[PDB]
Amino acid sequence: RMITKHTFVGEGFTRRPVKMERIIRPSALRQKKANVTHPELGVTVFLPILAVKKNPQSPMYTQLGVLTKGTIIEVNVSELVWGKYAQVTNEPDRDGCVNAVLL
Amino acid sequence: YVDRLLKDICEYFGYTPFLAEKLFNLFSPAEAMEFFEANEIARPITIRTNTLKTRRRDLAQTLVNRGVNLQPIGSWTKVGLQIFDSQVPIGATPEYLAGHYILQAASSFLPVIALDPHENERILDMAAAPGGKTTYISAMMKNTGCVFANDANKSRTKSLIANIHRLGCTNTIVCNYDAREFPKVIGGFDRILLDAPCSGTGVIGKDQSVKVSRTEKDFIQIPHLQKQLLLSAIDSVGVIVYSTCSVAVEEDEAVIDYALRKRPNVKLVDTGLAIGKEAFTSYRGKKFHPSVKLARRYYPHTYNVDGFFVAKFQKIG
Amino acid sequence: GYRARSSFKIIQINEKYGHFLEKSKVVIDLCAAPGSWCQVASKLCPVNSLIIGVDIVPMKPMPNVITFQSDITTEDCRSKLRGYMKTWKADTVLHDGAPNVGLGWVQDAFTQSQLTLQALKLAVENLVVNGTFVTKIFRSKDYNKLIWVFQQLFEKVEATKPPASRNVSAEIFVVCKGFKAPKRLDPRLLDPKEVFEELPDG
Amino acid sequence: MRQLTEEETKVVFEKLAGYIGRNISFLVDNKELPHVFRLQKDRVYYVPDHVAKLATSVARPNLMSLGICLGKFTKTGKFRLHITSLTVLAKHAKYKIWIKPNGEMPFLYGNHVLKAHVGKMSDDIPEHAGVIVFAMNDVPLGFGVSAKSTSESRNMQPTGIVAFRQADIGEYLR
Amino acid sequence: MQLSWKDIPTVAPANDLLDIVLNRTQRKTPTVIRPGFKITRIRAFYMRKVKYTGEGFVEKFEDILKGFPNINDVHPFHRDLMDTLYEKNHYKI
RNA sequence: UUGACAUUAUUGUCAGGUGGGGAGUAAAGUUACCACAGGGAUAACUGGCUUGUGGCAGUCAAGCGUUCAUAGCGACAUUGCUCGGCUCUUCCUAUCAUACCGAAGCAGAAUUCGGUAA
Repeated sequence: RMITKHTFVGEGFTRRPVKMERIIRPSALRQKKANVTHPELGVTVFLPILAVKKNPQSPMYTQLGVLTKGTIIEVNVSELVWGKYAQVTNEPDRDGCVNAVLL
Repeated sequence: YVDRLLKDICEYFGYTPFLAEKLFNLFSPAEAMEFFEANEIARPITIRTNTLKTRRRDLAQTLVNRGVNLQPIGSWTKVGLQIFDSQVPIGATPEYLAGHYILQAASSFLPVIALDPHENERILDMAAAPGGKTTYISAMMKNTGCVFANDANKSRTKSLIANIHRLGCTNTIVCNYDAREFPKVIGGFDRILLDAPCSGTGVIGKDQSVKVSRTEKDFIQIPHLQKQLLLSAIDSVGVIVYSTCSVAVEEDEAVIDYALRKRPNVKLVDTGLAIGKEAFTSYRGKKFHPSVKLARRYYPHTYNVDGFFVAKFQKIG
Repeated sequence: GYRARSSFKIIQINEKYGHFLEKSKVVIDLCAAPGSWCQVASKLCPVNSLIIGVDIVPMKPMPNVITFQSDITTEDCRSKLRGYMKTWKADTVLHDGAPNVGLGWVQDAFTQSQLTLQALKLAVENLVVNGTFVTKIFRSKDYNKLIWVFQQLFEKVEATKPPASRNVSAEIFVVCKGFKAPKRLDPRLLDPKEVFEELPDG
Repeated sequence: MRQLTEEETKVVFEKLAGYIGRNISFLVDNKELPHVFRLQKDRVYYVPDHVAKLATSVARPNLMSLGICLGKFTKTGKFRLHITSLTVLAKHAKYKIWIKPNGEMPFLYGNHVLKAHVGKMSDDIPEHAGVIVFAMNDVPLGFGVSAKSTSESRNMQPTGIVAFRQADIGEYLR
Repeated sequence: MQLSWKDIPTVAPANDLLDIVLNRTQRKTPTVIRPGFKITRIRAFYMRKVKYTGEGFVEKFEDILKGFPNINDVHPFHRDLMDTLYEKNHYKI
């Protein structure tokens, strides 16, 4: 069975699925840079995702990297007081990008 | 004028004032054009051809037939192959998985080049995180006697148990320890190897956490830790090797120079084998050092390596 | 996992013609709009081959392959091979010449037959002694004229149209192994005005 | 760390006698480096004799791995053979299978061995006997239980299995 | 091109430009689909609309870019004449 | 199994490490990591569907909040980066052309947008 939800896959993709025998994730549904806004200073910094941490609804989805509404993700601060984690707010299956708010 | 360049490092690179000041004093503007201008190269792609499974002359053919540009480094060993241009995956080639070669840096070679492992003897260890260097221990050995492997991290042992069995070393007692209480565990009479438990941590092209997040408190306790690890290394034996990946003095040639006085059983022999520049005497209001000439040095711009220091010791009684 | 279906009909031509691309160091690639000739010139020629592509379309560069992307018939692009390939002379010279087909077929074959002579004059200028010249050419009224000028400017001229072609298309891949490299070249010969001079009536 | 019982060695030697034949006598009798094997936390480790003799000082929590790991004892009481055994196994192989240079990476991702590779295999192979997969250079790739005999696998349609994949060296990417 | 440029397609003031391109995708494409159709026809419907609006804006933008004279490639008199009458940096911005 | 000491390789002591191997006071928890066989529970009904302007966070902010802006919701804007194809009949307009108009630096020609229009 294939997933029709937007996911993030880490850079060790080439032979990663030990426990994901036939869990097809197409390359079109892979969004790498979340459109993250900063709460304390109303500026939006379009930064790459590093790690998918805690997706509610499913603990399968945490191990697949699914980016449904409420997922806490890790944000790369290479471009740069800052908080390393952000919680997503949109449903990227419906709209274009992934929209997250820092914690 | 100095403060102009200190404004042209902490703003140009986005760098810490604490490190920019402590790595410019008694260093030339020419040397400032060597070290600081070399943190964009980011580790030239060398390789460590495992001598156990295959000789190098039988591995030059293997990658070239798949279209890999290869050329040996200067004088040291034919083992080190510089990769220039390859399209075949740089970790997923069947020969990686076989254990014919491990992907290393050029700085990963030399602390074990300086050490000379012989037949039937035991080698002890304290902090070898990936296990790339313990490969060079148990290949010159040709799988005889004992080889200890150690690091103080339960998460990082997975790289060791991956690389040892990957490259086929057979003689590895890979075990997690606290490195300080090590002579009380066993204390094997034959030689030991120590490398880089460091706060100075040279070449920022690898880790840019050094660029921003290094204060004085790291330089207080981590040089103290690696200082005590020497005091356990000299209580194991027998040719001690202690090295680090840092150009700052508070890591090498202040830590080794402590343990030189602290035991009369310590002799510093000619460390490296091929090339590597001469060591200093005065370290900004520091002691007399005519004995510390042989502990070699390497720069990121004089040669295409990553700046580090080696110190090889001998014990008598 | 190549770029186009034009990739599978030179790797097929090498096996039939003694793996000539295996031994070859430098290659001048013509008319390659996809990289279906430089990819297979990378997997056949030895490492650091230094192969040069010329095509009318401007498109991307490929790793390990230098490719200039401009005109074929001008003197300035001839000064871009003069810009590079003066010190080294090409071992082989490839030709995937193909027009934008769909106009009468009479002209769709004659602008091809015209294009191969201009590719020849870029080849006769920049080829090593006893090399080769592989060419896509349409079977037409003026094919027998091209095979003759090939016959008197090369050693052995052999036509193919290998398997893994369309089978319906009127393609020929003709190879011309062995190159004369004369000091006296006939100027009236190589020009297309005298080449397609039609045979008199019976 | 502990020494094996009488039955616990027999369970290991039978599984090793599935791939290596009766040439398991090469593995224990050497006299120079006799190569005894021990286990830590229910997982056997193959080493030189003295290198395990001096490592009896390491604590059980402090220990991680020891030389060459063969495989672990299952909770039910069987013996698995992990990929790390191959460096010891392929040097003393009995039934050996090669593959295509083209059909190498399918095997290296976890798929089985298809019939689409025809040449010179081993002979006298039983249907359900352990085979060892080689890839020019005779590079060992992994284990395998054979699908059919040598006779049956020659007159077959190229998309049928000849050797069921058990463990491959692609596990070194995890 | 040469001496003068009267022949330029007009420039919509970015609010009306939206009202041209978006209305054309509403009028020229099919607009009615049930939820009860096959998923393949639903996909192909909305794909056709995203792409058609894509070509819409691109067509209008290409008309502007090709229409206006390439200031530094025309002629030294005209390169400087347009630089005097209009802020050349802003004309290129 | 390592060090120290003595015998001055061999042997002793002490000290350091392991030690359900023996003496004394086995197997079990877990599982949405879950892979195969079995038992349950339904899936897949225009409840006028469908079309052109995204989403997330903030800035305003008509009012309503049980009084009411400091129990909270809040439209248009705005600011953040980014299975295909051959042939015919009839119908629809969401019209490409033909007909007539309106706006447009629309000198003329040519054109762009828009309206009526099948």
